[PDB]
Amino acid sequence: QSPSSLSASVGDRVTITCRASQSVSSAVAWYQQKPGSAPSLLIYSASSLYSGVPSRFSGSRSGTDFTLTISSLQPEDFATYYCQQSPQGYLVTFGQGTKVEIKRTVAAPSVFIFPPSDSQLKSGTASVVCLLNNFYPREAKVQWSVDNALQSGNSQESVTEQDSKDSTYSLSSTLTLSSADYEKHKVYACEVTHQGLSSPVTKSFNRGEC
Amino acid sequence: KIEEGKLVIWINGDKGYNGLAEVGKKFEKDTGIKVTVEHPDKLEEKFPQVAATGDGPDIIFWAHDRFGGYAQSGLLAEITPDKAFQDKLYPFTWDAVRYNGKLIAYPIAVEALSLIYNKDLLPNPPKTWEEIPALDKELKAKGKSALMFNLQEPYFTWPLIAADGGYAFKYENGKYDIKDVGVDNAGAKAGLTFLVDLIKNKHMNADTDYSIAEAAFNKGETAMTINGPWAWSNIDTSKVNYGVTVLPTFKGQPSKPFVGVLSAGINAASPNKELAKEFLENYLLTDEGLEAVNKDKPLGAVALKSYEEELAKDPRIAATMENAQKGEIMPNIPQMSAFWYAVRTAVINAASGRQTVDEALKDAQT
Amino acid sequence: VQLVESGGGLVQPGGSLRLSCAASGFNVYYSSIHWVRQAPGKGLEWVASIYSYYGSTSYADSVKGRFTISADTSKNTAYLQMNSLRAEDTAVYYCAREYHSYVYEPPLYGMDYWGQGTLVTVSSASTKGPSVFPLAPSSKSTSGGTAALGCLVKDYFPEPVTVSWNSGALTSGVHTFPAVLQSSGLYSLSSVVTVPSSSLGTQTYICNVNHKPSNTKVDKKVEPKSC
Repeated sequence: QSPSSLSASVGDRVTITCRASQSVSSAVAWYQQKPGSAPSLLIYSASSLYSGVPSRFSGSRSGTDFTLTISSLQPEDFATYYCQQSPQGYLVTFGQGTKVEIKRTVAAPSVFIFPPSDSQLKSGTASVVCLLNNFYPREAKVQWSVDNALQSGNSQESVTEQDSKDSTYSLSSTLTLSSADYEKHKVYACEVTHQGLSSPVTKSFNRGEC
Repeated sequence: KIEEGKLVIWINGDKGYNGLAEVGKKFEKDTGIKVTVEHPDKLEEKFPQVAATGDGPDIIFWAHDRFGGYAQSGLLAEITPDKAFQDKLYPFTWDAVRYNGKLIAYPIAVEALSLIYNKDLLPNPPKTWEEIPALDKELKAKGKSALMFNLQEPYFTWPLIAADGGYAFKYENGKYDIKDVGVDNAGAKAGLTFLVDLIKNKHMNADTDYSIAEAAFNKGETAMTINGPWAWSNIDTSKVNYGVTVLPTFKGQPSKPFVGVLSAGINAASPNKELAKEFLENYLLTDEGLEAVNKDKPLGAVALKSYEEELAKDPRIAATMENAQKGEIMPNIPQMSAFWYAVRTAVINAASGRQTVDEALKDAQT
Repeated sequence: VQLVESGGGLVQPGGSLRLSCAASGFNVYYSSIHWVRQAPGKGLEWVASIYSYYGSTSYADSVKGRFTISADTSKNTAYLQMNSLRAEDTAVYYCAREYHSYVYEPPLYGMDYWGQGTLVTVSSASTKGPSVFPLAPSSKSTSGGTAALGCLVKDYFPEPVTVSWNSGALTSGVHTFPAVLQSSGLYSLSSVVTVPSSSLGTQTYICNVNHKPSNTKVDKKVEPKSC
């Protein structure tokens, strides 16, 4: 499953509750995973700190509830955290991930639209790309309009991780059409709604113009 | 590369290592030999790595079954206790520290499963397994239950299965016979049949594991459980008025739980074997030495007769030793892996109702 | 103390793949060896475990009957035999060690050591290099401001591709998006970079798209429109 998100600042206290552990009252382990690396064990048996883990990590149990607490977030702590339980002793289940992300000031995206290239059109397909660059928070809505007809289901989006420098996100929205369908319409627009925009921003081009 | 003229001791962090450090203090004050007690993480996995290259501690404390592989690799020196010293320990504890006809460790402590019961719900615990169905009926009318214990693992279910004749490997004169297995005999069939009947008659749930059974007993929802001395601290916090007694009999025969023996081995690469022998025999394995360790963290039942008789004033400890003496030393041979698979498979297949008891046992071998 | 994995790669639905987890620094016989997989952008999913000392093997419901876990004690290596594979089995597969002290214990200590992971892709697609199309900067770029350009990397299999700009000389402002699995079974992604508008006519911007699985390397120059 796609991991949940939690935005925080350096120095904040964060407490994550294990959702998969509501099954049974067995032992609970916590893990930290960074992009492109294997997870690392933080805590076992609900509250035992694994050897070498900083003491700002702690785990607790209060009845059927198991939590992981970071007393004061450090820069190296922004990552994804998983809890692990053992419902029947032989079975093992990992909870949904909780990604701790870096809080920063709201940044509106700068929007760019790219028509399909001539080379791709000659191969029979048209991909139209809407770029939302360096924005925060991640939440944003992209609406495609083709001759003012609202589109749905013919585009896919992809988001980067938080930039290492400015902690912003970038998002591509790619609308895919056949060459024949693409040539049947003129105006192509993506309308962007975001917290940093006082009103939606639209970037558009007319097919075959300059 | 082990330093000569001193003793380095490894014992697990769940043992009374500060109490053991006091025995080392007395040894240093009397002999001038410095003793250093350490509790390194996963010492039983670090030992074969360092001892293979002539390193490691002089003395290592661990469960007896792991020492079989150590002696297999030649990592443990043969110990030399005379007849008078061996008479101070119960004779069956020496069976746990024997490998190919050689003593390779000193028995320290003795652990085994016992019948744990709620004194308020049940002032008189049952003496037989056959009583438990009728007892569960009287408790289920009160919203309670009779017995809940870990049905998922063969360590917890074997005591009943072995009661009427089941056995792992035929034990002769300190040698296990890997060809004579007693999982598919009339004794084992009767025990598993009674276990499956408890589940089919709704006296026990086939899904109960270690954690479910421990939570139910510590919250007072069930009158009995089956566990070892390691579980007592969780019940002490629960404030349940509990007792520990002999396991119920089946067909008039005692339950036969496996026996674990905390053992102290001497590194084969150690240049201080005589000092290690002097420390273990004349300071630790005494009433005074074991009490120092026990005061720090209780050992449970011990192999030293004189100090066990003192500890047995605690009826929980006396029950532990009683069940252990009625049980069997857990075999320290690699063939136990196949034994565990057979027992675990036969129980899960028969308890779920997919196979009969006879089919479940014969299919676990093939 | 290490866990080294091997045996991953490409496979078709219904096919078979055998993964290996070679351990050193400890004896797998006295531990539980787990397989844990992670689909792209998703969380961990437990697959199977083996605890040879206690004669036990376990399987998640989603793979029970199709996968078989085993171990070779003499080689200190565990194996995951995956049969009847499906597209949903595509993931990075890890092996991990769960420690145990005593035979009576329930699971307590979690997974302290993890392998590096190996990617298993289950698909009917054949290995194919990408087509690279230019994302050309707007001729109406911000006068004295910032322009964006990029490359569309379309219709390749399998993952991954690497994208650089001017052979690694241009790194600032580069964003390479995660690939998406299209309904055709081929992957696609784009890589964009923002630059000052005044550099659009002078500085050259070439994206270096490398697809090692197909031995394909495409250098595509990105320049403004044709009018």
